[PDB]
Amino acid sequence: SHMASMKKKGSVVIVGRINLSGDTAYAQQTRGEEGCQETSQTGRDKNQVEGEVQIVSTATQTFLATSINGVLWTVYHGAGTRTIASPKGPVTQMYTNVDKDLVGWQAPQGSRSLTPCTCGSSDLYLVTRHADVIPVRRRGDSRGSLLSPRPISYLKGSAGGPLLCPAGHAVGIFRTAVSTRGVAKAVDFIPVESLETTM
Ligand SMILES: CC[C@@H]1C[C@]1(NC(=O)[C@@H]1C[C@@H]2CN1C(=O)[C@H](C(C)(C)C)NC(=O)OCC(C)(C)CCCCc1cccc3c1CN(C3)C(=O)O2)C(=O)NS(=O)(=O)C1CC1
Ligand SMILES: [Zn+2]
Repeated sequence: SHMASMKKKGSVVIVGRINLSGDTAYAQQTRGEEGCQETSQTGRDKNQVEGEVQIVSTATQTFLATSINGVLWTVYHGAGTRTIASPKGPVTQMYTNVDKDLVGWQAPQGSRSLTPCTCGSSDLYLVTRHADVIPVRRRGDSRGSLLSPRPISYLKGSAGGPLLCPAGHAVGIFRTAVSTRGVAKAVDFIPVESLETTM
C-alpha cells in the first residue's frame, strides 16, 4: 500500500551471444554478472550487439532470445512484460502473448535476423545457450523429437533459442522440454508462422 517505496522490475539485459557466423558454434559472454545487475536497473546498455541469438538475463533468470524479421523474440516465462535494456534506455515490448509464451522487442541495432523458413522440411536443429547444435526431427506443428535424448539440465536456460532448418532459416522458438524422468526426448516450440501471425 506504500506507493512511494514500490520497486520496479529491471530490464532484460543482453549478456552474450551464440556465435554462428563461422564453421564453429560457440557462446560468447559480453557482460558479467555485476554489469548485468546494474544495466538491468538502469535499462541503459551501450554494449555492441552482434548476431542472431542473444544470451539474456534478468536479476533472477537467464535464457535466450532470437532475432527473426527485425524482432528479438523470447519466452514470456523468462521475460514477463519487462523492457529490454538499450543504448537509449529501456525499450517496451512490441509483442506480448502469454497464451503462446511469446514476447518480442524491436531488434537491437547491430543484431542480424534469421529469415522465417518456407522450406517445409522436418529435419531441424536446436541451438542451446552452450552453443550445442541438437538435431531434432519435427513431429508436429509445435513438437520435435531429439535424435539423441538429453537430461533436461542440458536444455535449461535455452528457452527463447531457435530451431533452424538445414538452410539456417528460423522454424521456431524453443519453449518447453517434453520430459519423462528428467530426460528430454522431445521439445515443444512456438512455430515461426505463429510469430508471423502475432506480427
Ligand atoms: C528446461 C528446458 C526448457 C526450455 C525451458 N522451458 C521451461 O522450463 C518451461 C517453463 C514452464 C515449464 N517448462 C517446461 O519446459 C516444462 C518442464 C521441462 C520444466 C517440465 N515442460 C512442460 O511443461 O512440458 C509439458 C508440455 C505439455 C510439453 C508443455 C506445453 C505447453 C507450452 C506452453 C504454452 C503456452 C504457455 C506456456 C507454455 C509453457 N509455459 C508457459 C511455461 O511456463 O512452461 C527453459 O529452458 N526455460 S528457461 O530455463 O530458459 C527459463 C528462464 C526462462
Ligand atoms: Zn528453411
